[PDB]
Amino acid sequence: KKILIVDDEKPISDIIKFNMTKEGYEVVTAFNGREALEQFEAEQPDIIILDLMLPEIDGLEVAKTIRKTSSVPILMLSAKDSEFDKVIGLELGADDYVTKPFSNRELQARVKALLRR
Ligand code: BEF
Ligand SMILES: [Mn+2]
Repeated sequence: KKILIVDDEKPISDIIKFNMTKEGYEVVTAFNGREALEQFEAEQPDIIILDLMLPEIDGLEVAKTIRKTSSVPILMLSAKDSEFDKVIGLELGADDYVTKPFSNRELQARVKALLRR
């Protein structure tokens, strides 16, 4: 399975990439919302892990535009942790929303759960 991870902070991207690689997934990375849409279109990932505070196009906008054409599972992963943030993330089309700082094991279990369903 192929995972697109979208995050502008390279240290975070690297941590998540390391963890997905350990699970046997193929990893693609994007570092802003424009790269996220371009990678989504070129790579057709099986799942997207999506940060929200991103250069160029923010993650909510990325999720909304992906949803215009695709039902690819989207797991938002953000320091934005308010009721409002989670609710609008899910309403716009995210299948799950996990906050930073996060457990690596839980992230792995949530990716598996989304892929399962
Ligand atoms: F920059 Be992410 F929304 F933590
Ligand atoms: Mn960010």
